[PDB]
Amino acid sequence: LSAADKGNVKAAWGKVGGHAAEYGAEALERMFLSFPTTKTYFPHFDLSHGSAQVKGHGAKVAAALTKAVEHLDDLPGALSELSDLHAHKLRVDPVNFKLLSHSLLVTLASHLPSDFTPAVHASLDKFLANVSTVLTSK
Amino acid sequence: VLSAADKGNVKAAWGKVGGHAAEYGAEALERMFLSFPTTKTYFPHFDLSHGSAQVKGHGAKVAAALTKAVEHLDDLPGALSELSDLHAHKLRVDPVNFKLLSHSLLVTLASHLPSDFTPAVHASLDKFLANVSTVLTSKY
Amino acid sequence: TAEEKAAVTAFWGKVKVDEVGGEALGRLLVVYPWTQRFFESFGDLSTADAVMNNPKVKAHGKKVLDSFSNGMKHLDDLKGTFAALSELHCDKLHVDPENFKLLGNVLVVVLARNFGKEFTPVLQADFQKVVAGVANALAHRYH
Amino acid sequence: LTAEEKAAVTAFWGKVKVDEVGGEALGRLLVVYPWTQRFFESFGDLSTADAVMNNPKVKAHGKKVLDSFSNGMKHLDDLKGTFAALSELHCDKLHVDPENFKLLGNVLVVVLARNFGKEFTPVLQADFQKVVAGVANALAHRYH
Ligand code: HEM
Ligand code: HEM
Ligand code: HEM
Ligand code: HEM
Repeated sequence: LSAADKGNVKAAWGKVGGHAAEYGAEALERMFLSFPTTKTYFPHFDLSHGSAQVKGHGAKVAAALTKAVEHLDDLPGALSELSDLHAHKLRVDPVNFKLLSHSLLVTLASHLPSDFTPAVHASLDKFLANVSTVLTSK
Repeated sequence: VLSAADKGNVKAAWGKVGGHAAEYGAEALERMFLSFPTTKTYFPHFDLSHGSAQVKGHGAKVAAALTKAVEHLDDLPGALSELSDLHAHKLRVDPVNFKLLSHSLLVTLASHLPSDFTPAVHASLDKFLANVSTVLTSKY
Repeated sequence: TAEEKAAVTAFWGKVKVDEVGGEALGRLLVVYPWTQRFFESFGDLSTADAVMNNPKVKAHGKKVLDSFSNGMKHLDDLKGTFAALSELHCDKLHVDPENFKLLGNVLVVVLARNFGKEFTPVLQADFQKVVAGVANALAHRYH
Repeated sequence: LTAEEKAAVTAFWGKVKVDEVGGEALGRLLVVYPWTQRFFESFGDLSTADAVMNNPKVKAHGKKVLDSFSNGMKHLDDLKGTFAALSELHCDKLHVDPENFKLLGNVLVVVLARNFGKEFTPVLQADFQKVVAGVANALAHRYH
């Protein structure tokens, strides 16, 4: 991530604001509907629309992304805890992170149309790619 | 990033390569062109026949770049900063192609170093060839 | 399916291929810069604003979504609708089929930005099936 | 596969010790790409590389994967039908992402190269890269 990329990410996440958990839940609901194979990682969740488990998990996902935005210079240090979870414990297939990052970009573009510029789109794709690389590491 | 055990396996594997680096790098290219002919479109100016002086020479340049990366495992972005600009900005190589070249390199090394190409070294070299790819696909 | 087909076709009548096409192709060239390699004759692609304002990009992007609109009317024969385009992208342009999925994913993002709440998750999921089929039909000649 | 390419791949396949190559390929896939262990966590101890390569169920399942490969080697003009049943198992029941099919097909090539050395020529490898591509695609047919 370049200085211009970091600047776009911090700016875009500021417009998100208090809607992070709300957007993180939608991005999950978009993932599960568009890519049903991702459902196999949440067999204990009820994945119907309006499920409290999908709402709850979307908040934890958005909280993790906010932690990553505030620690853009040290993503491995800010996400070492979740990297151990998704790699050793959960063994999530790396293809799935591309599916979630796409679902997040679709959600952000849907709610922030005027701020979702091509320059920001490119920066957010590169941020979500770095976040994934950290979680797929180890 | 590469672990301390990863770096040791890479340094050991490349040590067994030794004076065959330029020779293995030319074979990996010839394997890539034969297995993945779409990669040829990046070298329209090259004679791509078997035993070509251009393919032989470029494989030596590729092998030398990998050697510089093995010797600078702690700073791959800095050691390959010039090559990252060339591949991403000047050439604009599709990132899928680096997976094909890495696979071709793994096949070349496994063919020539069977007893040393253990699963542990296989895992380390793949992790290594992927970091080099990420460095060269950075600055995109 | 039939109910998915009817919802996807009804939503497509509201899409202005003119703009959505030029934005989808421009965003592909910006977000995934290695695809500029195939459009270097289009001229200035050095900056984001240059790509988005490039007249040939806006013009080509309209044709891509027109080709997309043509596949929309043949959802039960995408392989035959794009058979000629598959040969062009595979035998002549040498575009890696991974990029078809990239463009289809950018198109979905462009639709989400231009329609907001109307681009529901259920509707997005149906459109992901289309862009997966279009990308597969365009990658048919590689197999 | 052309007639000449098909004749070269079939003749080389007669030398392949399927039991050894199959267990090594599936073992190396589990060591190099550890997220694939998620689908074989029933096999027992995969906690280290030597455990995976000496796990008796990994050597047994690899022979089955390469026998399926050998069965596909007899039907090079009909991979989609030979693997139609297997494509639906990995998709609708096992939920294996089709990216992993090419990952295993590529590991198999590396395993063939290590096991045969100079006789695994680049020309022969390209022919085998065609087969693993066709096999991986036939297994991913029931996803699309
Ligand atoms: C940027 C990408 C991602 C982020 C930031 C993220 C973040 C998180 C967080 C914060 C948790 C909760 C940890 C805890 O409560 O202790 C979690 C758990 C989990 N994640 Fe993700 N994740 C990402 C990608 C994925 C993907 C792509 C999948 C699967 C397709 C996945 C599957 C899971 C599962 C199954 C859990 C367990 C939750 C539970 O059992 O309650 N994650 N992740
Ligand atoms: C580990 C991966 C790679 C390494 C270490 C590498 C290294 C190099 C080096 C050292 C050069 C010559 C630079 C110079 O002469 O100053 C070069 C040039 C080039 N590379 Fe690569 N490269 C890699 C991957 C790739 C791939 C995957 C492709 C295409 C599929 C590619 C396409 C090219 C092209 C077209 C040139 C221009 C050569 C010429 O004009 O003579 N590179 N690369
Ligand atoms: C994914 C859906 C796509 C569709 C529906 C599509 C459709 C089309 C159409 C209709 C044309 C016009 C052909 C003609 O005028 O004869 C075209 C040309 C072209 N396409 Fe695509 N395309 C797609 C993806 C891509 C991608 C991903 C790339 C590159 C990364 C690409 C690169 C090109 C190029 C270079 C041309 C020729 C431009 C020129 O003549 O200067 N296409 N495509
Ligand atoms: C060329 C590629 C592949 C071929 C030919 C193949 C073939 C087969 C066959 C024949 C079986 C039946 C086993 C039996 O009946 O005992 C099977 C089962 C299975 N496959 Fe594959 N497979 C391939 C790739 C993969 C990959 C890449 C994965 C996971 C990453 C996978 C996961 C599984 C699992 C979990 C089972 C069931 C294990 C069990 O029965 O306990 N397969 N496969």
